[PDB]
Amino acid sequence: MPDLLTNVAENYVNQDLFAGIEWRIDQDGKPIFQGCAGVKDIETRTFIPKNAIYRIYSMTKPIVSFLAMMLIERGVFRLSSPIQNFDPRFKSMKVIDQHAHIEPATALITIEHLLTHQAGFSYDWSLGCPISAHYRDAQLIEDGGRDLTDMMGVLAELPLVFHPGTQWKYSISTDVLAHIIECATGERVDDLLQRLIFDPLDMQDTGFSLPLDGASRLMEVYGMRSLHGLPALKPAPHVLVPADLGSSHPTDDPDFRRGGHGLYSTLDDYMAFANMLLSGQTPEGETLLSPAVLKLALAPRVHFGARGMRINDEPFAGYSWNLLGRVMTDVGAAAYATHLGEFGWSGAAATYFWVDPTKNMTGCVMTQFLGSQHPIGSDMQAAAMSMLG
Amino acid sequence: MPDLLTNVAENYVNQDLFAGIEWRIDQDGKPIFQGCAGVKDIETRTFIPKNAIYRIYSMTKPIVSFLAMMLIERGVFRLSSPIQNFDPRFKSMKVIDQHAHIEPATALITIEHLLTHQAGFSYDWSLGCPISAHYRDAQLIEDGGRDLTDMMGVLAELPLVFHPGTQWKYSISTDVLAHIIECATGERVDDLLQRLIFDPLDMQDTGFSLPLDGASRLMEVYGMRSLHGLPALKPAPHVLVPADLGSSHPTDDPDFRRGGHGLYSTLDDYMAFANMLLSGQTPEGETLLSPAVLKLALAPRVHFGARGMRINDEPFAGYSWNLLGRVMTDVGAAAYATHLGEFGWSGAAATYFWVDPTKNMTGCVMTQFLGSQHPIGSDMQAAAMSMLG
Amino acid sequence: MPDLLTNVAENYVNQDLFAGIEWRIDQDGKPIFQGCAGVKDIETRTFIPKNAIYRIYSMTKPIVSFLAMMLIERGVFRLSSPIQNFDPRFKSMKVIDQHAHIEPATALITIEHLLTHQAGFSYDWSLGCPISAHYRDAQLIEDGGRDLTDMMGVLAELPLVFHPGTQWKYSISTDVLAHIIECATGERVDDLLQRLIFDPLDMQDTGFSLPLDGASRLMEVYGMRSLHGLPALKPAPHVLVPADLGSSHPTDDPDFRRGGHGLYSTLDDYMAFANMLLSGQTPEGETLLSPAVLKLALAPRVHFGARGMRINDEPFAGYSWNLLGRVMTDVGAAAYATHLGEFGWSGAAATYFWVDPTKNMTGCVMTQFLGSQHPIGSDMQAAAMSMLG
Repeated sequence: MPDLLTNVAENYVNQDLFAGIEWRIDQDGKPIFQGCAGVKDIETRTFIPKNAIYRIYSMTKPIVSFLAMMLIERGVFRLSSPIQNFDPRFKSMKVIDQHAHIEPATALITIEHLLTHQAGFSYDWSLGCPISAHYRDAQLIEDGGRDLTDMMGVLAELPLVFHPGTQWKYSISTDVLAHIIECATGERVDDLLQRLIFDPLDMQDTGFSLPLDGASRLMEVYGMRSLHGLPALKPAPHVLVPADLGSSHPTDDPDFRRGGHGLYSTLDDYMAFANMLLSGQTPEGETLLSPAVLKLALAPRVHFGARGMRINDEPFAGYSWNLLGRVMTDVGAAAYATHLGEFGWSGAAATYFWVDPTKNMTGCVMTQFLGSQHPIGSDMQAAAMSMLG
Repeated sequence: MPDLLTNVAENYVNQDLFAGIEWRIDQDGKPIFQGCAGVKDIETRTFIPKNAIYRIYSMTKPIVSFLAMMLIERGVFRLSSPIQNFDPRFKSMKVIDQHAHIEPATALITIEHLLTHQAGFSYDWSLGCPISAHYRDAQLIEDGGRDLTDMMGVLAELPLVFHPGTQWKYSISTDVLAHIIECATGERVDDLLQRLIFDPLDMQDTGFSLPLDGASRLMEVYGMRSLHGLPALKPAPHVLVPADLGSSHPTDDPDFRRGGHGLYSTLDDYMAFANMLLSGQTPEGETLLSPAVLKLALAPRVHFGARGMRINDEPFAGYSWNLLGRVMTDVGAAAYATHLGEFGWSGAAATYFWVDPTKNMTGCVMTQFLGSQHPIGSDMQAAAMSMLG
Repeated sequence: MPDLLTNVAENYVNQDLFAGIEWRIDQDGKPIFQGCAGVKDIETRTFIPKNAIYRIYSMTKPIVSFLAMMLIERGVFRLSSPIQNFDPRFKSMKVIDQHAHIEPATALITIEHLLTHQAGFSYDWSLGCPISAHYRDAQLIEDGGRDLTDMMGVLAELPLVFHPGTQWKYSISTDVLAHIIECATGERVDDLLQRLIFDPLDMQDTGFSLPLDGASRLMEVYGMRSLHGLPALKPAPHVLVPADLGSSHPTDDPDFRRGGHGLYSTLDDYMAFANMLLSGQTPEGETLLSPAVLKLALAPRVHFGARGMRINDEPFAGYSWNLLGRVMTDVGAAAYATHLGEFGWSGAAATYFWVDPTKNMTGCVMTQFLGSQHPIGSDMQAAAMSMLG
C-alpha cells in the first residue's frame, strides 16, 4: 500500500550506495509508478537530467536475442542452424576441461545454443574458469575498439569449456550471436536493431553510441567490479567511486557493436521494449514477433538442478532460462517476490527489468554501479510486486 | 649387444632436437653404461665440459622429499603433522572450484599431503586450472628473487583447488614443504640439504647457486616452454633456441632456495643420490635414512583410476606415486621398458633419473630442453633396460 | 646409531608433556632397547619405581580377546555363536539412527561381532553418536563400582547404532565379550585371565586391582580427557594436571572386572604377553593358543574404505582390524614406520604396544596421560623401527 519503491530507492541514495536511480512500473502499457532519486553524479551533484542515459550492459542481451527471434520468424536461420554454416571459423571447435585435457567438440554449435548459453563459451571475468585466462589474454572484453568481426575471429580459435548442448554457462555467446546475425544477413547488427526494433518502438536514445545531445545526459558510473581483470576472489567493496571503463565501452565509436553489452538507453526507451514483450506488438499494433514465436522464445528452455541457475556462483533462485533471459518457474523457490512466468534480465551496472504477464506489468530500474553488493533491481521488483495485485 | 643408449642420444643430437646429452647407468653402485653426445651450446659448439652443470628443476623434489623423511625419522615432525602448526598463515584455507564457488577447506593440510601432492595446491603453468591465473598474477614461479618465506605468504592467501587429502594434482606443494621444513627446524633448507645429504654423499656441485668455478660448466638451456606464462593450448614447437628464464632461476643469488625446482647439479652428483636410494646409505655405509623409513617413503601411496597419473593431461602409464616421486606398480600398463618398483622423477628441462631395485640399477639422463616434444628420459631408460640381460 | 627412543621420550618429559615414560623393545624374546624418562609424579618428583604399575585401559582388549580365542579353541563357543544363547537379555535388540528412527535388529550379535566391533554397540564418549547420550545417562563407564553383570543388563536394553555385522564402530563390545565369557563358562573373567594367561606367562602384577605392595608403584595419571562426560567438541588442552577418575577405575575393588579397560599392568608384564603373541607359546614352550587359531585371530578381518579406520574421527592409517586389534595391511598408507602385519593396540592413557612378526620384534610404551595431543606411542614405534637395520 505505501510507496515501497520510493522508500527503497531513497534509502539507497541516502546511504551513499548509489548516486542516482530512476524507475518506472507500467500496467496495461501505461505508467502506474515512477520516480527518481539522487543525482547524475555525486562529484557535482548535478540533477538527473530528462531522459538520462545509462549503460545497460547485459540488458543488451534480450534485445539482440529478440532480434534473432525476428530473423528466425523471417526465415534467415533457425534454432537448429549450425553457426559454422555462416562463419567457417567456428568449424572444428575444441573443448578444454579443468584437468588440462583438450578434445574436439562432439556437437556443432547452433543458434539455439547461443541463445541459451549452452554453446560452451565463457567470459573474461569468469572466476575459476578453465578458459577465461585465455579470454583475458585475448582482451575480448577489454578491447572495445576492436571490430566485432575481428574479435570473433580471435574468440573462435579458443576452446569451449563443455560440449555444445550439454551444460549451461552464462557467456560471451550473445556476442557470437550478434556476429552470426551479421554473417547470415550481410548487414550490421546495429543497423538491424535500428530498423527492426528501435525505430518501430520509438526508442530514439538507444544505440551503441551516444546521441548528438547525449554527453550531457550520460549518467556517471561508479563501482569497482571489473569485467576483464583477474577475477576477484571476494566481491569488490561497494564504494561510490567513479568506475574506469578503459576502452571497453566507447561513447562515440561509430563501429562499436556487441551482442552481450554495449548499448546505451534510457528508462523510457527500455520500458517501450519491455512493454512490447507482453504482446510482441508495438503500441500502434505492428507485430514485431508473432504470438507463436514469442511463446517459443519465452517458454522455459533450460532447467537447473538443486544448485539452480548460477552466475559466478551467484544464485537466481527459482529461475529457469528461456531464449531471452531468465523466467520464473517456481515461486516456492524464489528468493524475492515474483509470479510464475515473470521474465527479464539485468546488467552489470545494476540496471534491471522485468515483465510479469500475470499482472500485465513491466518494470525497469536504471542506475550505474558496477559490482553492487546490494541487489537493487530485485529489491525494486519486490517492492512493485508488493504494491500491485 | 648394440649400444642402444648411444644410438638414442646421437639421433637426438643429429636431428637438432637436443644440444647436448650426458647419461650414466650404474649397477651395484658402479657404472656399466655411460656416454655423452652433442655440445654444451650450439652457438659456440663447445664440448660438454667435465662436471657439466644442469638445471634439474623438478628433480629437486626427490631430494627435498628425502630431506623431509630424514626429519621425520629424527622426530622433527610426522606425516600427519598439520602444516598450520608450523606456519599459521596456512590456517583457514579455502577451496575454489571450476564453477566459481569458494568454501572453507574441510581438512587440514598435512606433511603427507605436501609429499603426495594431495594438499590441493596447483602450479602457475597448470592449464585449465581454476586457480593458476592467481598464481601467475602473484608471480610465484616468475619472481625467483623473492625469498621463499615471502613467496609462501602470498601463496597461503590463495584458495586450493580441492579439499586436502581428496585428490591428486602435481603442484607447488614441495615448495611449501621446503618452507615448512624451515619453520619446523629454524634452519634454511639449503643449509639442511648441504649438511644432511650433499656433504655425506660428496655432491659438491649441487646447490641453488653456482660454484665459484661453475659459470664455464653451466649447460645452455633451450626450448619454448614457460613455467609461468599463460598456459599453452598446444605444445610449444620443439626448436633449439636458447630459453629465456627471466628472473625465475638465478645463478648467483645466495638466498635463492625452493622445494620444487632451482637446484643445479651434475650427472655424477645426481647418480650419488640415486645410488643412495637403493639402500639409504652412503657408499661408505653411513645411514642417511633407516631401511624402515625408506620403505615407508617408497611404498606406493597414491593410486590412480582410469586415465591414470597425469600432469597437464600427459600420462605416466603404470606409475603410482610414493613420498619421493613416481613408482612403477603395473608393468602391464607401462608405456616403456621398466620393472615393478622402478622409481624416480624428472625435470622440466628433460633431466630424468630412475632407480630399479630388482636390478640394483640406477640411471640418469642430463640435458637442458624446456618443453621437449620427445620423451628422451624414457627413451634412454628403455634403451638401458633393453641392454641388460 | 643414535638412541632415537631416548630422544623422543626425553623431549616429551622436558617439554612437560608427559610425567614419566617407560619403554622396552624385544627381538627374539630378548630386550634390545629399553629405558625410562621423567618421574612417577610431578608433584613429589619421585623416580619411576621398579615394576611401576600403569592403567592400560584399552590394552585390556587384546588380552580379553586372546582369552576368547582360547575358549573358542577349547570348544566353549565359536565365532558364529549368537551371544543371546548365553545371555537372553541380548535377544531382540533394536537399532537407532541419526534421524530418530528405531527398528528391530535384522541379525543376531555373534562372538565374532563383539571381537571385531561390528556388533553395533558404541561408547559413552562417542562424539556425535545417536546412542552415546543414553550410555552416559546409564553411567556405563562412569559407575566402575557396578558389577559387570549388572552393567550389561542396563546396556542390553539400549539400541545399537547399526545392524550387527554391517559396519565397524569401536565400542563397549569387549566388555560384552567379557560378560558373555562369564555366562558361557560359569566363571569370572578375572579368574579365567589369571589361570589361563597371567599365571602361565608369569604376569604377577597384572589384574583389575592393585597387588598388596602396589600403592607405592602406581603411576600418577594426568590429562583432561573424559571417557564418560559430554564428548568434547575440540581436544582437551594438553596440560600435566592429575586426572580425576571418579569411581570409574577403583584400585582395590575385588569384584571390579571389565573387558574394554580396567586392568593394571607393568611394562615387564605386558611385554611377556606381547612376546607370546609372536608364537602363541610361553617362553618355556607351553602352548596357550595353537598356531592355526592364532593365525585365525591375526588375519585381517575388517577392511576400511576411503577415510580408513577411525575412532572419534582420528585415523589409523593403513590399519585393518583383526580379532585382537589393529593390523598393518598397507605400508604405503601408513602414517609412521611399520611393516606389513605389525599388530597390537593402545590405551586411552597413551600406553601402546606392537608386535612385528617380520622382525620377531615386540615393543611397549608405558605412560599415564588421558587425552594426549601427541601420539607418543606411534613416535616411539617409529623410533624403534628406525633403529633396526
